[PDB]
Amino acid sequence: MSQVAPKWYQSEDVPAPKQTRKTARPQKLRASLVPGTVLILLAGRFRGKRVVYLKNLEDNTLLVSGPFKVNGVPLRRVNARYVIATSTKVNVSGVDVSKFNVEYFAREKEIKAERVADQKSVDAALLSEIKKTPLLKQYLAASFSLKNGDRPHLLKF
Amino acid sequence: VLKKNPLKNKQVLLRLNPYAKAYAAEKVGSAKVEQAKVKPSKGQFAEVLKN
Amino acid sequence: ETLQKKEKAQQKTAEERAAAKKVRKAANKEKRKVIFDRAAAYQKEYTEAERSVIKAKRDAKASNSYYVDAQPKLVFVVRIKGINKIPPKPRKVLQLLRLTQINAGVFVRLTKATSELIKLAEPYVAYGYPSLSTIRQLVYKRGFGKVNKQRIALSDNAIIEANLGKFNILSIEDLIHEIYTVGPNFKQVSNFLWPFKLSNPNGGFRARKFQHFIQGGDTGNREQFINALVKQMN
Amino acid sequence: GRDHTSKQHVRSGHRTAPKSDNVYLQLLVKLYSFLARRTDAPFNKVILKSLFLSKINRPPVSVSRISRALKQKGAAEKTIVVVGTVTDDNRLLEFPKATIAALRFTAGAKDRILKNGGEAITLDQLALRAPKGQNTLIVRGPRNSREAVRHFGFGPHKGKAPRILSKGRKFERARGRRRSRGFKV
Amino acid sequence: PTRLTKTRKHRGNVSAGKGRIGKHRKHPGGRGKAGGQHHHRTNLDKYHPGYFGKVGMRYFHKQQNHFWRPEINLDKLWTLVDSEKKDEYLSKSSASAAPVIDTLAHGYGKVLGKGRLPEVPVIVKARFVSKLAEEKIRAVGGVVELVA
RNA sequence: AGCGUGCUACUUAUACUUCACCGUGAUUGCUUGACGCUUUCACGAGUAGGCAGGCGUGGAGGUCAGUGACGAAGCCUU
RNA sequence: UUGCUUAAUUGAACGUGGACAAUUGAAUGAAGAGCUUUUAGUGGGCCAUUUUUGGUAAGCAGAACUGGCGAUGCGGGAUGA
RNA sequence: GCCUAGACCGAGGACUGCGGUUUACCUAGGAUGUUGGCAUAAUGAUCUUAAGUCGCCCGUCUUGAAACACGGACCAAGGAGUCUAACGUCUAUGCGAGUGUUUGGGUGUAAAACCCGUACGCGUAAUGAAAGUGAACGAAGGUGGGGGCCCAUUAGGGUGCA
RNA sequence: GCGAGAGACCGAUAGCGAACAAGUACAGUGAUGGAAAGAUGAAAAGAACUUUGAAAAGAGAGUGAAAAAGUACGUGAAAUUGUUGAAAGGGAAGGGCUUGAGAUCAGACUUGGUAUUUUGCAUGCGGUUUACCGGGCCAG
Ligand SMILES: NC[C@@H]1O[C@H](O[C@H]2[C@@H](O)[C@H](O[C@@H]3[C@@H](O)[C@H](N)C[C@H](N)[C@H]3O[C@H]3O[C@H](CO)[C@@H](O)[C@H](O)[C@H]3N)O[C@@H]2CO)[C@H](N)[C@@H](O)[C@@H]1O
Ligand SMILES: [Mg+2]
Ligand SMILES: [Mg+2]
Ligand SMILES: [Mg+2]
Ligand SMILES: [Mg+2]
Ligand SMILES: [Mg+2]
Ligand SMILES: [Mg+2]
Ligand SMILES: [Mg+2]
Ligand SMILES: [Mg+2]
Ligand SMILES: [Mg+2]
Ligand SMILES: [Mg+2]
Ligand SMILES: [Mg+2]
Ligand SMILES: [Mg+2]
Ligand SMILES: [Mg+2]
Ligand SMILES: [Mg+2]
Ligand SMILES: [Mg+2]
Ligand SMILES: [Mg+2]
Ligand SMILES: [Mg+2]
Ligand SMILES: [Mg+2]
Ligand SMILES: [Mg+2]
Ligand SMILES: [Mg+2]
Ligand SMILES: [Mg+2]
Ligand SMILES: [Mg+2]
Ligand SMILES: [Mg+2]
Ligand SMILES: [Mg+2]
Ligand SMILES: [Mg+2]
Ligand SMILES: [Mg+2]
Ligand SMILES: [Mg+2]
Ligand SMILES: [Mg+2]
Ligand SMILES: [Mg+2]
Ligand SMILES: [Mg+2]
Ligand SMILES: [Mg+2]
Ligand SMILES: [Mg+2]
Ligand SMILES: [Mg+2]
Ligand SMILES: [Mg+2]
Ligand SMILES: [Mg+2]
Ligand SMILES: [Mg+2]
Ligand SMILES: [Mg+2]
Ligand SMILES: [Mg+2]
Ligand SMILES: [Mg+2]
Ligand SMILES: [Mg+2]
Ligand SMILES: [Mg+2]
Ligand SMILES: [Mg+2]
Ligand SMILES: [Mg+2]
Ligand SMILES: [Mg+2]
Ligand SMILES: [Mg+2]
Ligand SMILES: [Mg+2]
Ligand SMILES: [Mg+2]
Ligand SMILES: [Mg+2]
Ligand SMILES: [Mg+2]
Ligand SMILES: [Mg+2]
Ligand SMILES: [Mg+2]
Ligand SMILES: [Mg+2]
Ligand SMILES: [Mg+2]
Ligand SMILES: [Mg+2]
Repeated sequence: MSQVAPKWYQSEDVPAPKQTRKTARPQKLRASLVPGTVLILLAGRFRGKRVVYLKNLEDNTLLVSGPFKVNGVPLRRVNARYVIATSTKVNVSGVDVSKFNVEYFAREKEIKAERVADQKSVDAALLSEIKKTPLLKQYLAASFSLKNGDRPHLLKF
Repeated sequence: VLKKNPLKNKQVLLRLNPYAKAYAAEKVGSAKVEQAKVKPSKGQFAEVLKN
Repeated sequence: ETLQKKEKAQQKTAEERAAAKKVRKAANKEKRKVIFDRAAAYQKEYTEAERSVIKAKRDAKASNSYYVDAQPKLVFVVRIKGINKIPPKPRKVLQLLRLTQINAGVFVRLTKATSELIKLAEPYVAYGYPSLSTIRQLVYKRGFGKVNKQRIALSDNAIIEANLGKFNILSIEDLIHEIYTVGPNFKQVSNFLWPFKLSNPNGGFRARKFQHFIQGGDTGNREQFINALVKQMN
Repeated sequence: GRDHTSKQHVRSGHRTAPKSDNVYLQLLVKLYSFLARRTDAPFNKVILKSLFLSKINRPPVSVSRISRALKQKGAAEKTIVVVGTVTDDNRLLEFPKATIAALRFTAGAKDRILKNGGEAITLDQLALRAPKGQNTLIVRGPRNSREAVRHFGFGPHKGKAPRILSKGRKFERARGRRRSRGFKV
Repeated sequence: PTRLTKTRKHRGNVSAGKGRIGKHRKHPGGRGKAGGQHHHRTNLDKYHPGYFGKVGMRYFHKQQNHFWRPEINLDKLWTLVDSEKKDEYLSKSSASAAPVIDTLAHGYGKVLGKGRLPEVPVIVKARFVSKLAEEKIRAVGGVVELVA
C-alpha cells in the first residue's frame, strides 16, 4: 500500500484467552427417547429406515441396531435430532449393551470380527423380543416415506 | 460489559436482592391469608342492585 | 528469567488480594444482612398496608359507609409521541420532565405543580398509577443511574449506595421502596434514575394513539392500565 | 430521534495543549500534566492550564507589581509565579530580595532581582522546591491595558476609542462628537 | 501560501462561499467611502462619529519642528543619570553636591510631575517644567535650572 | 371487497428496544510512542454558510549514498 | 458619617458591632454557569390549523401565535414542497 | 412458582469485582465443548447478465423544476477570489519600556550568508478650536465578589493577582 | 540600442503574435488585421532484388536494437470507426439493492513440529511421502 513502516510499539505477542465460565452440563434427551423405542432415521445413508434404540452413549448420540438381519442397518450411532421417536417399544431389558461406548466406535473396506460377532449377539436378543409383536419385523424391515396428504404436524407416531 | 437481567439471571437477582431467597423459601408469592368466611353486603349495600 | 519474576509478583499480589477480599467479604456480609432486613420490612409493611386497606373497605361496606381510597401520590409517564411538531410550551414541559424521546418513561410524584405540568403534556403522553411489581420490573430490567452525567446500569448495589447513601438508599429494593411509597427523598432517587427507554408494545397500541384514553386513544390518564402498557413495553 | 436540550457535539472551548510547538514549553506541561494528574494540589492544575494560554492571555508582569505583591501582609518570602515574561520597571526606587519563578525574565528584570539578593528560577525549578505550590503567590499581568481593548464594544455614548489611523482636529471630531456640529454620541 | 487558503477548499462547491442569492458582484453599495450620508450613514454614525464637518481653525504652513517638546516624567528622570553611577548618587547627593540632569541634551523639552522622586537633591536642567514637577523637585531639596 | 359500529389476530419506516462496528463530544486512569495508551457514557438530517482533518498537481530546500536501458515516465486492461 | 433633611437628638443613604446555621425558607429540570472578540451567508419567501381584514369569490391580496416546507431524506395519503 | 417450541447474537481476551453453593466449586465483570467434511476445494469478493423491487436530467435562478423555464450533440487540452499598498481580529516567535540589522555602511566563497550605526517610525501623556496647561490625600484609594496561596480543626479566619 | 551573466518563471492551445523560409502565408480600396506550423533513427542504414498490378500500390524479401520507428515517422489517450469474440434486446437505454448463472480473483496443512520411508547437493543442507501431535476454514 503506502510507505508507512511498522513501529516498535506494535507488538506481536498473542494474548491468552480469558478464563471461560462455560462449564458444560449434561444433555437432556426428549421424553420419547427410552431404550428399545423404534426410531425413524431422517438423514444419512439409512434415512427412512425403522430401527431399534438401545443405549444413550456418553457422546450424546444414540446406539442403534436394525437389527442388521432385518434391515441391513448395523449397530451404529445417530444424533437425537435426526430421528423421529415413535411410540412402539421393544423390551431391551434382556439385551446387554454394556461394552458399547465412544471408544467402541473409534476411527481406525471390511468389518472387524469383534463388531460382527457383537452384531449377531445383540440381534439375537432383539429378534427374540421382536417376534412377539406381530408385524414388528415387517414394520422394521420397511422404509418410511411421506405419502400424499400426510401432515406430520397432525400425525401420531 | 454485558447487562444481565435479574429477572432472568438468578445469580444477579440474589446479588441485587438477598431477600429474594427468603421470598422463595417462604412462598411469599403464594402466601395464604387466614380469615373468616363473611359477607358484609347483605344490608344497605344492596342499594347497588336497585334504587 | 523474566518469567519467574513476573510469576512471583502476580502470585504475591494475588495472595494479598485474596486476604483483602476475605476481609471485604466478611465486612460486606453485615451490610447485606442490613439490606435483607430492610427488604423484609418493606414487604411486611406492603402486605400489612394492603390488608389494612382491604379490611377498612370491608368494614365501611359493613357499617353502611363508603371507604374512599387515598388518592394516588405517584404516576408513571411515558412519552408516546415523536419529537416533531411540538408547540413550545409542552415541548419545554416534556424537556423538564426529561421526556426527550419517544417511549421514554419517568416517575412523577403527584403534587399540584407536577400535576399541572403533566396536564400540559397530556396530548403526548400515556400515564397512570404503577403497581409495585411494575416498578420493580422497570428498575430491574431497564434501571440506569446518572453518575457523573453517564447512563450506568444498576447492576450492583454498590453503585446505588455510592450515589444515594446520603439519602439512606443502600439497595435496589431501598430505591424501589422509596419510589413506590413516595418517600422523603423521592426527588433525588427519581432524578438519579435515567429516564427509562422502553420498546414499542408487544401487541401494539390502539388503532390510533394520539387521542385520549377515554375516547379510545392512548394519551392521558389510564391510571391502572398503565401497568398493562408497561408490561407490553418493558 | 431526540429532542436535544443542548447542542450536540460541542468542543469544550478550552485549550487542552499549548498552541506553541516549542519543544521546551511542552516539556514543562508534561511535568505539570503529571503534577495536575497526581498531587490533588489546586496550584498545579492552575499552572497546567496557564501554560496553554496565548500571548495576550499572558501579559508581561512588571517587577514593580511583584514588589507590590510582596508588600502584602505576610508575603515577604512567598515565591512569585509568573507564567510568562517578567519585565523590568525603571520607575522603582528599590526592590527587595525575592524568589521569582517565571517562564522568562528580561535583562533588566533578571539583573535587578539578583542584584537585590533574589533568585530568578524557571517553573521546573519551582516544581522541585514546591511540588504542591506551597507558600506561593501567582501574579498575573494586566489584561485590559492592551490597546486592542480600547476599541472593543465601540458605539454611541460608549466612551471607547475609535479605530482610526491618524489623530487630529480633522479626523472624526465634527459631526456626532459636538453639539455645535449637530449631535454628540 | 496559496495552499493554506480557503479558495482551495471551495473548489467543487458552486458559489465559492459567496452565496447563490447574494452572489459576488462588482460593487454593490459603491466604491470606497461612497454613500457616507445616505446608505452608509448607519455605519459612519455608529463607528466613526465626527467624520463629516469642519472643527477648529486652519494653520497655513505648519512646521511640526516648532512644536517639538518631548516629555519626561519625574519617575523616569533618574534614568538619565549614568547607570554605572546611579546607586552612589542616590546615597551621596546633598545640597552641597547634587547630580545635574541635562534633560534637553537627552531629547526632552518639558519635565512633568508624574510619580515620586528619591528623597535626594537633584539639579534638573529643562526648557520647560510644570508647576508640580518643580514643587516635587524642590521638596526633595533640588532645583530646576532653565535652559534654552 | 359498500355505509355506521364492535371484536380477535395479523402486515410493516431510515422511528422505538438489545447487540456489533464507524465517527464526534465528553469521560476513567496511565512515570526506545504522553502529538501516546486506556475506561466509560451520550450523540450523528442538512441548502446558503463557517471551521476542522485529509486526498491529488507543477516547481523548491533537505534526506532515502531511493527506482531505472537487466527498462523510468506515459498509455490499455474483470 | 454627612456640606442633604427634620422643630428635634427627626429622617435618608452608606456603614461598625451582635443574634438568627444547613428544611438558607415552593415544584421540575439543568452535557454547568458567566464573559469576550471576530467574521460568513441572508435581508424576494411560501404553506397548514386557529384568530383575522379587503373582496361575490379565487390555487387572490394583507396581518396575529405556533408549527412546518424552503434547507429533508424515510413509512403512509396511488400520484403531490 | 413450574414445564416447554423457535429465531438473532457471541463484543471482550492472564488475574483483580459483586454474589451464590459451600481460601474449594458455580449459571456469578461478553461461547465454550465435541464430532464430521473441505483445503485441485466447501467459503468469500468483483465483472457481465437474468429475475424481483425501487429509481424522471443534471447544473441553475426560484416560494416552487422532471418540467411545455435556460445551457449542455460528443471527446481531449486550457478555464475563473489572484498579487500589491494600507489596515481589523486571532495565533506563533524574538526582544521588552523599548522595539525594528538590509535607506545606507562593512564584508563576502558575491543579488545569498555574516556584521555596523546615526537618525527615523511606532510606543513610553493626555486634553483643548487655540493660546496653553499637563497626571499619588491614602501602602497609587474604599466597598461587595474573586482563583491561588497561608493559618485552621466540619466550619472559620488571613492574604487576595487577573 | 549594444554587450554579458542569471532565474523556486513557461514548456509547443504554455512562453513574445512568431522555438519553424513570423510580422511569414493570407485578408482588406485603405488605415490596418494577422495565423497555423517543433520530435523517424546513434547513424538513412529512406527498403536493392523478385513478383502481382495500367499505376499508386500490395506480397515476398531487405535495413535496423526496435519497422509494435517507413519522411502518413517517439510514446500514440478519448471522442469516433472496422473486424473478431462474448452477451442482451415485445414503444429507449442507463441505475441501486439482493441472489442465481457464467468468467476472473483470493485463501493456512502455516516458514506447521517429530522422525520416517527416499532422493539432489555442500558429517550437513533442499525436496519428497507415510505415521502421530497439533493447526486453518465451513458446518451438525
Ligand atoms: N509611521 C507611520 C506608518 O507606519 C507603518 O507601520 C505601522 C504598521 O506596520 C504597524 O501596525 C500596527 C499593527 O501591526 C499592530 N498589531 C497594532 C498597531 N495599532 C498598528 O499600528 C497602527 O497604529 C499606529 C498608531 O498607534 C499608526 O501609526 C500605524 O500607522 C498603524 N498601523 O505599526 C506600524 C506603526 O506605524 C508603516 N511603517 C508606514 O506606512 C508608516 O511608517
Ligand atoms: Mg406479533
Ligand atoms: Mg439518532
Ligand atoms: Mg494603567
Ligand atoms: Mg457619560
Ligand atoms: Mg481627509
Ligand atoms: Mg437641541
Ligand atoms: Mg457654521
Ligand atoms: Mg467547503
Ligand atoms: Mg456547501
Ligand atoms: Mg458545476
Ligand atoms: Mg465567504
Ligand atoms: Mg451563481
Ligand atoms: Mg451579498
Ligand atoms: Mg499636541
Ligand atoms: Mg382494497
Ligand atoms: Mg364494516
Ligand atoms: Mg438502525
Ligand atoms: Mg452531519
Ligand atoms: Mg507552474
Ligand atoms: Mg525536492
Ligand atoms: Mg540504481
Ligand atoms: Mg514501465
Ligand atoms: Mg454582509
Ligand atoms: Mg447584510
Ligand atoms: Mg417573491
Ligand atoms: Mg434579493
Ligand atoms: Mg432559496
Ligand atoms: Mg420533512
Ligand atoms: Mg412515499
Ligand atoms: Mg388520494
Ligand atoms: Mg470472542
Ligand atoms: Mg449479479
Ligand atoms: Mg419507478
Ligand atoms: Mg438559471
Ligand atoms: Mg418564477
Ligand atoms: Mg433542476
Ligand atoms: Mg408543464
Ligand atoms: Mg427563470
Ligand atoms: Mg435566463
Ligand atoms: Mg441547445
Ligand atoms: Mg458549448
Ligand atoms: Mg527610537
Ligand atoms: Mg499609554
Ligand atoms: Mg482636595
Ligand atoms: Mg504558440
Ligand atoms: Mg500563437
Ligand atoms: Mg510528433
Ligand atoms: Mg510490370
Ligand atoms: Mg520500441
Ligand atoms: Mg517507435
Ligand atoms: Mg506513431
Ligand atoms: Mg476507443
Ligand atoms: Mg418496433
Ligand atoms: Mg456467483
